[PDB]
Amino acid sequence: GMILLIDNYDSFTWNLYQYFCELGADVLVKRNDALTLADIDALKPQKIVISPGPCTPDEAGISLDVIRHYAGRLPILGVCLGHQAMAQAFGGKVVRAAKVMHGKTSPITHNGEGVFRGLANPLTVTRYHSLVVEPDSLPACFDVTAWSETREIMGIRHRQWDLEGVQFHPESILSEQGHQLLANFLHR
Amino acid sequence: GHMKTLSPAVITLLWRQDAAEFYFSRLSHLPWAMLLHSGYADHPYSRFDIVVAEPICTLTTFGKETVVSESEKRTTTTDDPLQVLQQVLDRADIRPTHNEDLPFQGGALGLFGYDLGRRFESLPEIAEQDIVLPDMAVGIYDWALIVDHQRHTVSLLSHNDVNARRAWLESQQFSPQEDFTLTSDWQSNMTREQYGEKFRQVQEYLHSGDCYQVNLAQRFHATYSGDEWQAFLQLNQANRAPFSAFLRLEQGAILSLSPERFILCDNSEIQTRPIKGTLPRLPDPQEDSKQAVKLANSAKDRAENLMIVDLMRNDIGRVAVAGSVKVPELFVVEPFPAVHHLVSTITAQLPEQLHASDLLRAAFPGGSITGAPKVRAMEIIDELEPQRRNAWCGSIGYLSFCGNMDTSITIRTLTAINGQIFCSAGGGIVADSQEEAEYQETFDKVNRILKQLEK
Ligand SMILES: N[C@@H](Cc1c[nH]c2ccccc12)C(=O)O
Ligand SMILES: [Cl-]
Ligand SMILES: [Cl-]
Ligand SMILES: [Cl-]
Ligand SMILES: [Cl-]
Ligand SMILES: [Cl-]
Ligand SMILES: [Cl-]
Ligand SMILES: [Cl-]
Ligand SMILES: [Cl-]
Ligand SMILES: [Mg+2]
Repeated sequence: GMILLIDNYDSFTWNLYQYFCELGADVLVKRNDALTLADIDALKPQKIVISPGPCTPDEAGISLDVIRHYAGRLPILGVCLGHQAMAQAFGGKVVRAAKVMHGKTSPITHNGEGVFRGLANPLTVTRYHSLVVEPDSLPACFDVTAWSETREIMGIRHRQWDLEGVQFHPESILSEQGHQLLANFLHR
Repeated sequence: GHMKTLSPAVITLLWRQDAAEFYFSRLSHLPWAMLLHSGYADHPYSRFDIVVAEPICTLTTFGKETVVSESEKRTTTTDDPLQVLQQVLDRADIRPTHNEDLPFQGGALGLFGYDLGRRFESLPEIAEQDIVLPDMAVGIYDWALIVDHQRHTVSLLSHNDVNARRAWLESQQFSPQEDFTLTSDWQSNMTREQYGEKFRQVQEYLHSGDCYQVNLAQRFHATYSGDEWQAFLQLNQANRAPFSAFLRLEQGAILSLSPERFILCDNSEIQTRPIKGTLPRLPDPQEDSKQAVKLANSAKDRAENLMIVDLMRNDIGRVAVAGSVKVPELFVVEPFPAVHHLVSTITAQLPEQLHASDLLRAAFPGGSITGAPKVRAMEIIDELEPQRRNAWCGSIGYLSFCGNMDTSITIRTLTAINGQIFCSAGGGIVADSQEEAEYQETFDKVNRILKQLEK
């Protein structure tokens, strides 16, 4: 249906736009300071995607507020910063990774659930992040759906709601099965 | 009666390989005379040289204000400069069909300075504005001289009286001026120590997650005397760069030896070819072949290049037809006289409701000379670079009346103004970068230009 893609001033957001449009979605992109929660209510999106972006969830404009308000009401996907924001919105903590991964691919292992349904395991994904969700801090309401080779959280899923984060970029040219990963979110 | 969809009238002139430099010589002193030159490069995108002069309309942007000038009429506007440009193009009532042999059929040609990006994103004002040269300086031309190295044809096209334009051209006489001389040594706007401090601040932002790559540049300044066109003739021969240009502006001269295409729009087919990755050419040919292989397989450079590929997919993806964005080429090495460059190619399709000018607005300035994420990287560049970039790392090119566009990134580009000449050099800073190697790479990219002008 109609997807609202919240843009955290990012230079990867329109790759998500292109993938969702290719899959047949109607997509609106709005910057994280161009929208209020009242405007979202007027747009009546079917699903929301929180984009990647610089800095931390605290610098992600309306992103944390949207996650808290629409959690369990419309499906939400968080990508990279969006994934971090989703963890933070329910009490998680975002910390520096052991090693920054900027334009580097990694094999990740998942449980074949949520956006990983039907995907190969392991899966090679592009990373563009300096920060991760601290595993110790992760709220009880989330399962870890995917791990890096060094046991960093690469994905989370809310145990009740359609609320899912991935730390990597399915929309990167060197990510495996990125269209199908997003198709899982679009068509569930 | 008025609207013209008719193909322009064409006179074929005598074929000579040097036709563009030959004809441009007699125009090079005129404000709004402009040359796009393929550098005589052995290169897949070295086909055309384009010459224009005597515009019917000019657009000059300094900050918020664009001045549109026609023979006896001058208008000032704070509107989006690319919307103003599109309106001016539309109002010419010249609408020819695409021609594979005439990629520019008249239209807009000139400079989009890096600081024009301040019209499309809110950016801080820390770096000093010490060069007074327009953020946009574009002429509107109803004729062009096209040199085609593939067909070996020189075509003079005009939407008016092509025989009158040919007579005008053969009536201009080349009266050569004093040769170019540098009258000071080159000096940088930063010491090795200042470069280090800036480099280390970029590394802090990389580790904090503010950014993934930042293009950090220093600027070389000298005084000069004599004719900028004579300097360009020397530099063009030495650089063999396929996106070279000479612009004579009201305020000074831009001498571009860019090897880099920004955005092509060719019958609605979009191409961008970001350069990200460099190694110096080595004198021993066996060593130099090894050097090209080392670049192609460098883990650090392939990471930086991949990032800018994903970024250029995004920038083009703001307007591209859904499903049209492709990467036909990843990590190809192109050799230039000074350096090997790692180049990738992204393609897409422009929707019929949009214009090349809308694609330019969506993408400007190039991801390849800013970083990722782009807005954060431009904030950091403004924080650390002592002066605004002005013409450097903007774009030169054309928006044809047919809808076509081609643009460069103005790397390897000199600004010559008020007897001062400026030449900047940058590189991508990423987490694996080394401070001394990145300092030295800036010299590797322009040393041959600095040294050619010094004697
Ligand atoms: N190389 C381009 C023409 C060109 C030369 N210099 C340029 C500068 C900007 C844009 C285009 C150009 C071609 O063959 O078509
Ligand atoms: Cl917006
Ligand atoms: Cl930390
Ligand atoms: Cl690291
Ligand atoms: Cl300004
Ligand atoms: Cl310090
Ligand atoms: Cl580079
Ligand atoms: Cl390979
Ligand atoms: Cl450079
Ligand atoms: Mg490099």
